[PDB]
Amino acid sequence: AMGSMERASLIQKAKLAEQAERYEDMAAFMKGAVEKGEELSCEERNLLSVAYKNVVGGQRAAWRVLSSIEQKSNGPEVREYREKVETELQGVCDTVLGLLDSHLIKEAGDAESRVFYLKMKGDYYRYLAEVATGDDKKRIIDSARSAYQEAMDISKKEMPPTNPIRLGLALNFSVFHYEIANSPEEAISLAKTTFDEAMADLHTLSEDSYKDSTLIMQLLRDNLTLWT
Amino acid sequence: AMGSMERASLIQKAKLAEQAERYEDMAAFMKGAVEKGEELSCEERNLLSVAYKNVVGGQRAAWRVLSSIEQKSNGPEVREYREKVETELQGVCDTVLGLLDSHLIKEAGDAESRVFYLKMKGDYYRYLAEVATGDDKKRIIDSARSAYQEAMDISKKEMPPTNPIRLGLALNFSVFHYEIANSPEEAISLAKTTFDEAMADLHTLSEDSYKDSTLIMQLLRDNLTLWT
Ligand SMILES: O=C(COc1ccccc1P(=O)(O)O)Nc1cc(Cl)cc(Cl)c1
Ligand SMILES: O=C(COc1ccccc1P(=O)(O)O)Nc1cc(Cl)cc(Cl)c1
Ligand SMILES: [Cl-]
Ligand SMILES: [Cl-]
Ligand SMILES: [Cl-]
Ligand SMILES: [Cl-]
Ligand SMILES: [Mg+2]
Ligand SMILES: [Mg+2]
Ligand SMILES: [Mg+2]
Ligand SMILES: [Mg+2]
Ligand SMILES: [Mg+2]
Ligand SMILES: [Mg+2]
Repeated sequence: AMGSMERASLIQKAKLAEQAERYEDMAAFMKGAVEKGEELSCEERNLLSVAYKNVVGGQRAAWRVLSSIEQKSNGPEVREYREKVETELQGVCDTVLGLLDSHLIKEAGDAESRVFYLKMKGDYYRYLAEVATGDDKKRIIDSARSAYQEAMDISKKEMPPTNPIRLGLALNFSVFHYEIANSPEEAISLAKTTFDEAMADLHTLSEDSYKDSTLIMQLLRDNLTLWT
Repeated sequence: AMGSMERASLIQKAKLAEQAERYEDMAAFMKGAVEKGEELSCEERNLLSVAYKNVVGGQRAAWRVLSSIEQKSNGPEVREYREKVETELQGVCDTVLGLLDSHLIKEAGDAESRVFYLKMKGDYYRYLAEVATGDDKKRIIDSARSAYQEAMDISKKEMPPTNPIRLGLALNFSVFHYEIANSPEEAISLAKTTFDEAMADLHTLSEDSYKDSTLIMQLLRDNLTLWT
């Protein structure tokens, strides 16, 4: 439905929708921009991520409330409504994963873009995994793992340990290990090594870069405190 | 789309959607319940009002952000997106007004139901008026006025001055006078008389009723403080 709108107008309206807290609109505008076929700049990648993270975050919060009610109840209504919300969440994840596969990742040649999109691929398979059951589930978990792992391998070769995209990727992969893969030791090890290697590289940063990096390091610290 | 779902299942799912903070879903479930054609109980009227007030409240907050940006800017993008949000807001108001006209109000014979629905009719024409311009606008303002006035006339004849529906109606009609009708003296007079008449009737209430009434009286007081 965004085929007739200029790319620049889609980006401008995504920024307006963000100000208005209209995240579903923001995501639809950014989906339209991606579908223009041109690569995304740093700022535009961030708009894409913010939009979908807010949309899926609403769905995940709702699914958790409903799952909790359902588990306490164990008529068909709670299960039906939890399934409705689940299906819509799955649709959003499939949409994002589709944008990454068609064709964001394959055109992304710089480290900052390729790591960003592979992290997103890990995150959206992780959201699918949160609602998945059984073994169908195992392949979903492995897709998240594989994406995160490719992102980590590139990040370690191509970016400094304080790079905020590298830090956010490690943060999220540590959450994947703790919450999805039942590997809390791997989670803690990854968060600790990431934190320590970033701390040792802070001396190289400007005031503003230091602020960006230390913000995510605090998130790593908050998790370590929760987990230990 | 809710034609195939049981009335009771629609009500149950509206309550679930409220817990999950899924207000668009909650409104769609309550629209389905209304369209079953049976009158609504006290609790169900309140579910209907909560659902739509949250949906339209999101739209109004967004429209205000966009209108502000537009007015500061004065390409077509800000105006286009503000119009998109405005049109969707208008659609929600028209939907609620349609449910009231077909056929909630005409079947509502008790004071508590008839006052509730006429207040809602006032509120949704008021939301239309907030975005309306010119004289088309005058007829919208008069529709809000007329609805509120009929509600007030019934409320004064049929309910005690501490009744929370009567209090909320007067609160909202005072806001209509202050913000829409450019009648801040009428707003202040109405809020003051309502507050004073409720205060004099508090002695008749149980602890729980006193709590319900004084909560809305505080809202009247907060407005008087803002306005004087
Ligand atoms: O509360 C959280 C914490 O999740 C973290 C924490 C550190 C890194 C990454 C995440 P995630 O990508 O799971 O949101 N996530 C969350 C956010 C929203 Cl908007 C909804 C829900 Cl249900 C969970
Ligand atoms: O901030 C307010 C205050 O409005 C009042 C105050 C007293 C009585 C009635 C109302 P209203 O029906 O205008 O929301 N309303 C408001 C609520 C949301 Cl969710 C969004 C927006 Cl933009 C305004
Ligand atoms: Cl459902
Ligand atoms: Cl490439
Ligand atoms: Cl638009
Ligand atoms: Cl009647
Ligand atoms: Mg073009
Ligand atoms: Mg399912
Ligand atoms: Mg390229
Ligand atoms: Mg039936
Ligand atoms: Mg218009
Ligand atoms: Mg009747």
